[PDB]
Amino acid sequence: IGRSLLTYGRRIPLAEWESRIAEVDASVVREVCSKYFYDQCPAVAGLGPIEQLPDYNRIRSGMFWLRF
Amino acid sequence: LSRFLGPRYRELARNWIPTASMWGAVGAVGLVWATDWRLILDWVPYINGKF
Amino acid sequence: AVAASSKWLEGIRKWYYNAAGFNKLGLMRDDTIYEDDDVKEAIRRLPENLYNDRVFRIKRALDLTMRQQILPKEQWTKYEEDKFYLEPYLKEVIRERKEREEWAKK
Amino acid sequence: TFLRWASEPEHDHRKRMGLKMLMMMGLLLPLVYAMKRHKWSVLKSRKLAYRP
Amino acid sequence: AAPTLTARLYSLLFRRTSTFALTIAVGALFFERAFDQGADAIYEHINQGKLWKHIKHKYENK
Repeated sequence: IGRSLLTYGRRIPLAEWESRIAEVDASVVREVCSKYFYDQCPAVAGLGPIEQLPDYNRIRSGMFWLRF
Repeated sequence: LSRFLGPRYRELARNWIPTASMWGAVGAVGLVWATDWRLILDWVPYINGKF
Repeated sequence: AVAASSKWLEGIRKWYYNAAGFNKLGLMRDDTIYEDDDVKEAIRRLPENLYNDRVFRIKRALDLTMRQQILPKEQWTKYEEDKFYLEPYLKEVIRERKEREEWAKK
Repeated sequence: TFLRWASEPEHDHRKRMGLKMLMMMGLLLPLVYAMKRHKWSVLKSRKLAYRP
Repeated sequence: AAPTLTARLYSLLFRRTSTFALTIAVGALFFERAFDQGADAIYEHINQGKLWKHIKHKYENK
């Protein structure tokens, strides 16, 4: 109750969350996944023993297929 | 056969008929340039590569 | 042979150390030795606070040359504080080969 | 002027492909350079600190 | 911060990987169209009144 009121107001009952889960579909997931993931630059952190970690070129070039 | 029967392989087929169609289109058009195929080189008068 | 004129000779010893440029890239002398099989065993006898220093010096002083600068002039390894930290671990591997050899011979 | 032409008639058909080679090349080659720079530009920006 | 041509171009036809490969095809059609003339005109203007096409007008169609 403390955060749900310090970040919006309006504690949002369980029924209101539930009605937002009856309207997700395969196309919606497709669109948002395409928007936020496809051909973007990530951030990477690693702590030893890390010598087989592939480079930034070969990690960046895994962020888009070439067939599609 | 029965290992491949289902809706998911037909769905992958209808999903990748873009892949097959573009693959075949590019291959067919490239087969015109490669062998100096004049017979389709004329279907478009825009490539006047024959001197 | 000579002693009084050897003070002249010491001078040329300062000249050559300035001609070869391993001080300019941040190295010490013993970092630039060719590692045949007598020097592949006197490196595996180092203490692990001197082994790691030699790794960091070489990895920094090898990426300068794919970038093609050098390092600031105050940073050059000075002549007299250079360290021969590997002469003693090497004038023992050689001294024990020679021995297996007089054995087999005679 | 007649005799040299008889000794080598490919003069006139040579200096024209020797000209449609420079113009075409002289603009594709400045491209390859740029794609190069991209790739090698991952590695000229790293800092390398030591902490025992 | 007004966008440049690059942002709208990438929104239009570059982030598809099914569009990108094509327009490479396109330049050669355009290049083929615009390059024979661009080289032939300059070569012919460099040296005029000196090749048979500039002399054939004496003997052509009587």
